[PDB]
Amino acid sequence: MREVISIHVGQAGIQIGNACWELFCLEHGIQPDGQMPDAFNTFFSETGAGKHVPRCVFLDLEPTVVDEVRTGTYRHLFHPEQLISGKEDAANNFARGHYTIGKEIVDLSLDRIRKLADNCTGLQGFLMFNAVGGGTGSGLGCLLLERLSVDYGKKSKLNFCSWPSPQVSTAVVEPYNSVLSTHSLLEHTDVAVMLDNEAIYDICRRNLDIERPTYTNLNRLIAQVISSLTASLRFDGALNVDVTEFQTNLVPYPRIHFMLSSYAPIISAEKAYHEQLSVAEITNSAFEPASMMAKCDPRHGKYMACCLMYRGDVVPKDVNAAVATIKTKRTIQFVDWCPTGFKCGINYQPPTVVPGGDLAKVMRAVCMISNSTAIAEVFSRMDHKFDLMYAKRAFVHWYVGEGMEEGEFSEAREDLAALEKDYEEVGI
Amino acid sequence: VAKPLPPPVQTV
Amino acid sequence: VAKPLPPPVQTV
Amino acid sequence: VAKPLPPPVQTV
Amino acid sequence: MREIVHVQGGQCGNQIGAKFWEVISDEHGIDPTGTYCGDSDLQLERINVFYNEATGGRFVPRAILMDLEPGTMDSVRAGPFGQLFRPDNFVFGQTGAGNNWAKGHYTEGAELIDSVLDVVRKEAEGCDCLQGFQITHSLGGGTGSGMGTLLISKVREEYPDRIMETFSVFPSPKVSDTVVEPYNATLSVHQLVENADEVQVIDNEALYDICFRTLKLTTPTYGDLNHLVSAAMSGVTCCLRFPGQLNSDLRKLAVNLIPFPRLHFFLIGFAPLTSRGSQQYRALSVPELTQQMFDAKNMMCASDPRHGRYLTASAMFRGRMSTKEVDEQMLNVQNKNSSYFVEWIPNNMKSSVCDIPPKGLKMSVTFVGNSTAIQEMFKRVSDQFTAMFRRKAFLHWYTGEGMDEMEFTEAESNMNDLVSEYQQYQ
Amino acid sequence: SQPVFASPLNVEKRRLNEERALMQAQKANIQLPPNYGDMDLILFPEGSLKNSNNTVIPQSHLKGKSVALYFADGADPKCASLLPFLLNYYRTMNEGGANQKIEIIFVSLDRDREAFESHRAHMPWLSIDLENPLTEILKRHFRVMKEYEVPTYGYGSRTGVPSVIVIGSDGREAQFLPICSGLEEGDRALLRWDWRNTKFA
Amino acid sequence: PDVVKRTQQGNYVPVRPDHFAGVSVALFFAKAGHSKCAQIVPVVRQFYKTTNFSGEKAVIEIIYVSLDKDEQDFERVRALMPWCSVEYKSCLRKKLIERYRVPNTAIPLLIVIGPNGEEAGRMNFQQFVLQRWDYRFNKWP
Ligand SMILES: Nc1nc2c(ncn2[C@@H]2O[C@H](COP(=O)(O)OP(=O)(O)OP(=O)(O)O)[C@@H](O)[C@H]2O)c(=O)[nH]1
Ligand SMILES: Nc1nc2c(ncn2[C@@H]2O[C@H](COP(=O)(O)OP(=O)(O)O)[C@@H](O)[C@H]2O)c(=O)[nH]1
Ligand SMILES: [Mg+2]
Repeated sequence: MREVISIHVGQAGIQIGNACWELFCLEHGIQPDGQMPDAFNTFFSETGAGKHVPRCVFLDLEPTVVDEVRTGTYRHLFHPEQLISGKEDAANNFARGHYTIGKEIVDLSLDRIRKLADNCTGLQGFLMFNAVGGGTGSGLGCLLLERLSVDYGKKSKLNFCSWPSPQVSTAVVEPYNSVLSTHSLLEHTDVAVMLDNEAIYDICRRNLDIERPTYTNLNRLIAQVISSLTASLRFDGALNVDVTEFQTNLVPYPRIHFMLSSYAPIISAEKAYHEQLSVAEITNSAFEPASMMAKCDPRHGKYMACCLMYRGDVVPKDVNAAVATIKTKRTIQFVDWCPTGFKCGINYQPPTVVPGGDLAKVMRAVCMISNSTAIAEVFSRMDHKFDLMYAKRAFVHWYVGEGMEEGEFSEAREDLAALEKDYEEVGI
Repeated sequence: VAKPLPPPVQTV
Repeated sequence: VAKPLPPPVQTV
Repeated sequence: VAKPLPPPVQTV
Repeated sequence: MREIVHVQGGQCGNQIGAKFWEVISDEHGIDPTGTYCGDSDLQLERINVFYNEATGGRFVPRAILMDLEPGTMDSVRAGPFGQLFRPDNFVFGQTGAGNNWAKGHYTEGAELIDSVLDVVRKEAEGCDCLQGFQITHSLGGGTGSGMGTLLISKVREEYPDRIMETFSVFPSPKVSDTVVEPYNATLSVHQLVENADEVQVIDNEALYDICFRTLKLTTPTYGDLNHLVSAAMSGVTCCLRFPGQLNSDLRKLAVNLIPFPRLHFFLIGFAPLTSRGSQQYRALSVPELTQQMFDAKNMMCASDPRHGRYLTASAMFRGRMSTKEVDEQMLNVQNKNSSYFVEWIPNNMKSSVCDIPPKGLKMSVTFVGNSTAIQEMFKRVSDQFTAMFRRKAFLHWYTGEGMDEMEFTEAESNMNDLVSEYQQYQ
Repeated sequence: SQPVFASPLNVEKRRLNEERALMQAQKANIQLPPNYGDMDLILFPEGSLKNSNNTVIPQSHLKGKSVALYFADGADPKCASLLPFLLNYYRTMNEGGANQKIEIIFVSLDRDREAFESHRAHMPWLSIDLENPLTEILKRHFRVMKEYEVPTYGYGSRTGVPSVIVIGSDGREAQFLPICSGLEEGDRALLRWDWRNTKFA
Repeated sequence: PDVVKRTQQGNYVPVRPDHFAGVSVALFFAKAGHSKCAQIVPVVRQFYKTTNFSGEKAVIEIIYVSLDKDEQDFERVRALMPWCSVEYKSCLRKKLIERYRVPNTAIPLLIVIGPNGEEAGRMNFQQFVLQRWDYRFNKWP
């Protein structure tokens, strides 16, 4: 009946989804083969006798991650023909992933989610995963998002884009791949959450006290906030909040739907020794400005909407006390046209940690999704990088050879500036 | 890699 | 060639 | 060093 | 899958590419008889990028030996790993382009260009969808710079949208052989700028600086000299043949390294490079490797980076190493050397990580850089050129073969314009 | 199966457990082959572990404490730097408190009879003798190679010498302390030991 | 009897013959030093590790047959294959190579068998191919 489907594009979204569904596989007790030795229906289908099968498509025009997952230990978990892979990469071109080498693979994805969606009736939304700094992560995921919008207009398209860091780059066309895609992603998705690199990179610096993890270690840190966001759907709770109520509560005006993320506590064996982890300081550390997943410092920010999802043995008799100390706190400012901005949820299931990983188990946890107006600084550094490229017509010589003609860069420029200028009347 | 299953503790 | 014969009905 | 604990005050 | 077809030309090129197949075959686990040993799926899951199955269980490389002197591939056959190539990919030469660009491009440039284009098509469309064309050649020789350049023309006019690159060596500043060096180099660099997607520059005595100072070698050889250029030659495409945390493609490099279509000349380095006195006490860590890409003595090209600014630099790391001090090590080298970088491109440096280290090592990196240091070599061959025209010498034996005076003049009207668009961007 | 299958401990583990399950089935409905949880193995034999003054102890003394394998040898200078800090980590956690929280079992790569004793005399915790076949079957089982000498069954070496790991009850890998891994932090990974979780039961 | 041998370092343990209950048994024919089987013997190890040892129940099991020209050559390939084999002095090796019509280039083959011993499914490697074998086919009573 009510079920959710995930779409991953780009090798960043593939590696994020790999940590997502090792951890959901740990969470529901299913095997990497697929057999349990009725909450599993919301992510899996009972395909025959005892097999629980994940609902996904894995898109990447660059095939070396798709066939490497196929070679990997999770080969019977995933159905081999949603792991459709292109012959060659879009090569960090928003042009190539959207016109030439996007067409022969987008029809293989759309006829696929057709048979995956109608497994049930009364479906809720999409967990879209993409990297915006790349070519087939941006181009193919936005190509997909347009066709999903014109086919299923009654869904909650929930996209988690990995926004590029200011200083950490790993690319140089990422000013172009992000600005030119925000035009065609703003009016097509419904809920978006920023995930900058270096913000979560500092989170595992000071909280986890590892100098130097790998990419997969932070994808496990991401998989925690993927988990408890949808753990209300999976497991029953004292006060459950689902995907379909995000439009009612978390988004004030339909244009502004770019929120943040936070998880607390993100700790290890050193930290679990010496602290009680009670709701009072857990929501304080969740609202600590350096635990934000996008370098969004809200000291010059201006909050409007907020949703916290606790899990574990958490009682609402101190949840109300926890949010009361936040409202009385002066360092956190909310906006004058909402009397309250907090919605709290509680799930009975405590989180599970990956064995051999870097999180120790915690009886209590929280994921935090807030809409603030300090999203402007996330896109104003992206403003500065784009026009310094575009001052002397930089890098567009192959964009125009593919189908990015002159003009859509400039109208994407005034719509990013329309997104900047959208942030201050809603702040005033 | 292949990872365990957390124990389903009975009637918690 | 000589294929192995299937198992019979479980006689439920 | 790991200093020994005192007796825990034997009272009535 | 996607397969790179390799073209190997000139006496210098046939020795460079022979060591290329000598270093790729033994790192992929293939014996010179063609069999495999190594019992690893990582070495085998992508072997079709460079090899082809022969329905005998052996792998024949997709390489095209091509030359007009018949002794160069005679030494390839006699050398080790010299029984990999099919004899049918070989095209021979008997008259010989004798250190002469003009007779290697036109006179014997015709009766062999039909056959080496025959051999490249049935190595091209025999696959499902090819990827690119790597070409190892010289700009100092006659048939390595003329006969291979006509091959560059004929491949693109058939295949106009595929990537291709040339690992070409260049004439020497200090100690120069094959005395028509600017004649061979500059008549070829017109075809290199209008008809090649990447051209990567190698200088012979810059490689001599590698073995002298950063290797502490007394008398190395062409085996080692081509070995340290085949380490970076391996590194530019090993991330294609292997998986990784942040994988990469030749076109992945191409889109975000070349800013504008006419400048695509690259500055290739490789790290680490050790001696007996540089292997035992040396930490092999990523901040130690940061300084070896940005070291002028660790550079395979004569162009001093301190006399220029890097337009766009990129690195291809390999090994068991964290991806982040790839990038804050690339951030602090950008911040301390801000005056060594161009200012109007934010975050110039590109990073990519392959999850297979070079064989026998623990970590390495292959540096590729589009930089405005390269005009040092482009102006010395320019004014070595201009000394050979104000008194007309050595080119009457070009005009006798068809190379009249018309095309030599715009060979300089595009060469000084090439370096003028270089200097007008700084 | 955990951590690998192609290990000499696991090949005798399922051989003895399937022989036990089928002599029970022949004596007496059970499903073949049995599960991993139904597969129970006595990991350490009788005359294997010993302490200072060299008295043998059975496996049953290791209950209620966190047991850590220590793959090391005296010739490696990384082992020379790690050893005094592992002495001080085995120090502080173990006087501090009311219970014997941690315990280390040592396995050696020393190159004869004598070289094991020299590293033994500077070491107070438990160790097994290089003569018995237990040392090298553990050496393959947790996938440690100083250098490729014994041929592996398709598994590349995750960890090199020195390597300290923590184990569970049934010979199960808990987490690799990354002194030498694909990560490589030196002399700091010791405090990653989580002694509530790693239990020998 | 003592013809099929489970691997063990120090001494080779003879596996008890009713080990194969409930699993799909696939004969793997190969010859050491042969070029085609050089890239097939690692990827058939790949399916051995991933498929069988993902769940607690074992689903596949592979018997090794050698066409080798040397007893020491057989020993150093048996020590590389993580599945069980047959001894070089056993009757069964030249009984099965004669029964299953595999001559001494067609090599390697995989032949899944049944409990009655006769042939159940054949596939070659002469050229995703090896995936076509399903472990639920030859469930043994
Ligand atoms: N969260 C997360 N982000 C990643 C990961 N790997 C890469 N990225 C981000 O992805 C951005 C660019 O995307 P790519 O990794 O190149 O993948 P892509 O978007 O499909 O682009 P292509 O390279 O053309 O395939 C980089 O700026 C990184 O910040 C990862 O493992 N996890
Ligand atoms: N790195 C390297 N350079 C070479 C080699 N052989 C020749 N050269 C250089 O190439 C120049 C001569 O080019 P040549 O081999 O005659 O080209 P050809 O005309 O095509 O035969 C000389 O200046 C050498 O420095 C080689 O094996 N390796
Ligand atoms: Mg990609």
